[PDB]
Amino acid sequence: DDEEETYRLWKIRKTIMQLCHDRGYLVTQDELDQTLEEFKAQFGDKPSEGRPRRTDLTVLVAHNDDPTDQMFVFFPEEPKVGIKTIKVYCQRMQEENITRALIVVQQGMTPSAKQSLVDMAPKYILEQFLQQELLINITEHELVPEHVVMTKEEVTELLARYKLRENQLPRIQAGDPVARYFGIKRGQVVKIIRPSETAGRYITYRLVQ
Amino acid sequence: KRITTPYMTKYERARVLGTRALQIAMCAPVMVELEGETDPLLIAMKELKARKIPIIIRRYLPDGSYEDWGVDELIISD
Amino acid sequence: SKTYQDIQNTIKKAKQDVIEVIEKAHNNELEPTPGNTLRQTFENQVNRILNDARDKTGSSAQKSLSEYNNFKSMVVSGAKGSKINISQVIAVVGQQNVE
Amino acid sequence: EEMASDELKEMRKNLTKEAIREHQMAKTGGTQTDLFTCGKCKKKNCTYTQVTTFVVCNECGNRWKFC
Amino acid sequence: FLLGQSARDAERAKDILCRLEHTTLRKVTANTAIYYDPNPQSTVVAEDQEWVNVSPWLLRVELDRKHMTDRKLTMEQIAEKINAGFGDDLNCIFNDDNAEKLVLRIRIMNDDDVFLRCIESNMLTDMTLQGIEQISKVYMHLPQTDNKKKIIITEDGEFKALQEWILETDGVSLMRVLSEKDVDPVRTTSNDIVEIFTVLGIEAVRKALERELYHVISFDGSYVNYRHLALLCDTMTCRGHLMAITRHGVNRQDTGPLMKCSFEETVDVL
Amino acid sequence: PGHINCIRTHSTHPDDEDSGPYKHISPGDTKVVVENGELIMGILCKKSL
Amino acid sequence: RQKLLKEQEEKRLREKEEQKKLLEQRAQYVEKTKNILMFT
Amino acid sequence: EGLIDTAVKTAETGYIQRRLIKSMESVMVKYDATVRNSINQVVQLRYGEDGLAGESVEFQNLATLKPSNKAFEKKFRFDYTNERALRRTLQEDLVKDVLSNAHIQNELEREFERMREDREVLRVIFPTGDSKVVLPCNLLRMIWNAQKIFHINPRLPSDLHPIKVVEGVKELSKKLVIVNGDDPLSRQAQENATLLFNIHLRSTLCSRRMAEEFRLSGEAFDWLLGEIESKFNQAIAHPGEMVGALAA
Repeated sequence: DDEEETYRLWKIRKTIMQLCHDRGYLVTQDELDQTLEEFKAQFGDKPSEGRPRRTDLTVLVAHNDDPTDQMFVFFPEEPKVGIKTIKVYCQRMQEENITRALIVVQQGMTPSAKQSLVDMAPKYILEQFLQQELLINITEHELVPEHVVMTKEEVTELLARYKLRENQLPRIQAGDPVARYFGIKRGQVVKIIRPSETAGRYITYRLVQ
Repeated sequence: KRITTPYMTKYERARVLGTRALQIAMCAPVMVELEGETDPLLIAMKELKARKIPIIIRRYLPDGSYEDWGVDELIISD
Repeated sequence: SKTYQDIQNTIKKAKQDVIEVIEKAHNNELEPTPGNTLRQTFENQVNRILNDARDKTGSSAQKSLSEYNNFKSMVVSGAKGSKINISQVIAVVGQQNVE
Repeated sequence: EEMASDELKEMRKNLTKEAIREHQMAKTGGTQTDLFTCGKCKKKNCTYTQVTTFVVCNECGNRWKFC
Repeated sequence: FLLGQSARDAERAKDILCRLEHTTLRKVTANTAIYYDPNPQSTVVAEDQEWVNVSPWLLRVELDRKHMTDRKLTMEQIAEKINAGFGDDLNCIFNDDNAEKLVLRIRIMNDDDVFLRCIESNMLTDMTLQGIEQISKVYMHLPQTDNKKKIIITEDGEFKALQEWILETDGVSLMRVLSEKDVDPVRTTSNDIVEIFTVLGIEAVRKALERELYHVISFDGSYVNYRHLALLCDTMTCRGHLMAITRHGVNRQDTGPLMKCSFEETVDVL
Repeated sequence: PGHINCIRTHSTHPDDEDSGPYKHISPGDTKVVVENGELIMGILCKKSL
Repeated sequence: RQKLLKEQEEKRLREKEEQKKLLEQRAQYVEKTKNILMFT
Repeated sequence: EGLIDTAVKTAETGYIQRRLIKSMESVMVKYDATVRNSINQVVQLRYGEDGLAGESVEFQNLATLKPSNKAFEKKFRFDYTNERALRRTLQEDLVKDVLSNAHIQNELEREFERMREDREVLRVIFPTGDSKVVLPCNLLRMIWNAQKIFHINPRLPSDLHPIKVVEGVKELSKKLVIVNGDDPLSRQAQENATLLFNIHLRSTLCSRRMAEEFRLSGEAFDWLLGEIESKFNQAIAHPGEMVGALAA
């Protein structure tokens, strides 16, 4: 389809912008909540073998306090993405000092690709997001509370206050969609804020492990 | 630098009353004048009202530390 | 001895209504209610008619009691009983549903 | 659909309307009255059901019971 | 929960229901008859549709009108889907939307007798003309209580509960439902515990489980203090994954061998 | 005992009574009102006891 | 009244702060569109 | 049919209860005022997200939740311009003080601003306008008892300056502590936990309502504060209580 494909691409782009803004990367207020009319007027609104083709709508964004840290958002055209594509992406990525990235795959990656992704983890962090998972922003859902990624200093302060070992905190696996949305990795605590009906506000903590 | 609650929980009050009554039953000196009663448990209750129990409670914290709280120092609930 | 007349009239009216519904269903006039088939909507209408008749009979029975009555005193006190018990004892038991 | 004849268009519209109606769900029955004030919306419209009398709000939708 | 103007009027909500409801050929087909018509222009049956458009067999899959209008389909998309799903191996000659009979003609171009039977069976059982899987049928009921009515703070201050159309499906997809337009992606829950853990997250699962417990415990008019519900929900969502209260979730925790044997599986854990 | 203060409603309390007049003086002896641990109005039932 | 005036000018300062962020983001976009171009 | 249902229920609910009890058997409230289990794994920083026992909690209502904007202004603002109303409510030796002094006016404006902030918080936490909430101390009952003991006689001008109410409420908001510690995280947690109760206390105890519907005197208000603090202290969850078994 043509119009539906354009709508899906626009929604994916909006979700990616919102995710980048949530993590901490500086983004325009304009592109953060841009409508679809300017999207059509910008690319061309002919995704079916036309101008708005994938790998051309990619965006590179730098962090607020660290302008030297960026992250790409690729859009491979192959429905069943392989290892050659991620290999060439990483090879072209090696020229710059950038380390993080984000892959938007049409369908589920082949299991052979995940091994290569996790292999280059210590040198080039990269994750994947199926397009079907980017058509909605879960952080705005009513059930999902407001998450805050904490820094190591305040995590240590928290652990020292209650005199409680970080192993004793609740657990949350990295496979959690919120965990991948915020990009949190192993050994990192995330603040949770839920509306408490009996105490107004209740803040808890969960360590990723 | 004690951080536990300054109030005596019902569990601690029950256990202190029971232990003190058991001690009086085993011919231990009282710390309060008797008005003509004999049951050790009422003696312990009068004692707790008078705040004269020679027992200090050691509240263990989850980390491992502990705090020594004296019956005559913290406020009694009942 | 008047509440009995009202209850009998209400029961006869309910019987006439359910017979009319059955006749309409037989001659293919009762259209299927949204979300349900023909049998389902027929059964729902019959159950609603019977429940309305039972509630009317119970209300008529309750409004015809006296302050000296013991069932009413014990129900309003809430010690043991309920209005539906008085309705079943005097006015009419109701439908014996299963499953 | 637009190129269809007038009779065919009318039949299609009637079928679509019938399907839209049938897709609906029957509203919950009850005796609607304004004698009970709903605490969740402050309105008076509501419906009651005797079984204990359950109270169902009409506009606000406050659910409660009276014994 | 509908998001767009469809929340108010049912006309723009019926199409939303139809697109969220699984429709296959079996739901729209009325009769299916195979014929060994030798010459495509011969047309053993009397139908004035083939020679205008122009293998010794064809399938005359005539569709129903009432169901097709109820789901609001067109023969163009049906032909496109039936041609793309099976590749460029067949040639479906659809019919105009003016004739009374909604006949079709499926032919194959390039053991072969049963191929038509097999293909007609596997397309009739499941083709997904318009909708998603899992979801069998969808209802349309207005909210009568405050638990489902829309709430918006009015400029005057009063809440003024609004009555808006809401759907009630019979399956579990959530994931493919929230992506659909004219669907509020903020209030559309799923009523399932395991599903939300693969969509929203563990905290959302805790909240949904709390809400479901409160709904099922307060249905009979009883009341249970919220502290107990919260304590249960946290204990079942403490290790990140949904630990089951059964022997397969509590004995997996590193509590101790002496505690596991008490509940169940004594000799195994020992 | 003591000086208890509480307000409760009786089982046979007509709803159309608070809105209209006779709110604080009920013909049907409803609207339980207790002040200084003394029963003043209303008829005691399960709603209050 | 003077306190209201100073609050209003503080809001004006906050608005100028928005202006400087918008100009900085555009001034980095003019450079980043080059990378977006050479990527394809 | 009824008998069969009863029998199968008597067979199933026992197993359900057994599984429920055996999954939360070691959960308890340690002396660190936190809920953990046998493995010392923290489950809740505070019991029930507030740290209060379930025995001393009663249903209440939130007056400042679901007003209209106009009515909320004429019920919690304490208009200090209409001197006639002040003479009717307060005594002559207070109307001049509340008029001439502007510090009192600024303090009352700040109180109303805080009340509006609390109302916005309540609206964003409790959607669908549910006034029925559960809190430890039933402030209406305490106010009624104070009126009936001290013989307030709500017809005569009471002697209770609004500043007295404001300072008393502030001191009481300081006295009721759940998360002990001056640490900024400790203060933040204390504010978060004892949030709804403080909002309700401010909503019930105002400058306008205390001088129009309650008419409490200084001694009555002091007794009210003492009773509230004592009852809240007693309502605290006792450490060492097996909350897992209670919940099961």
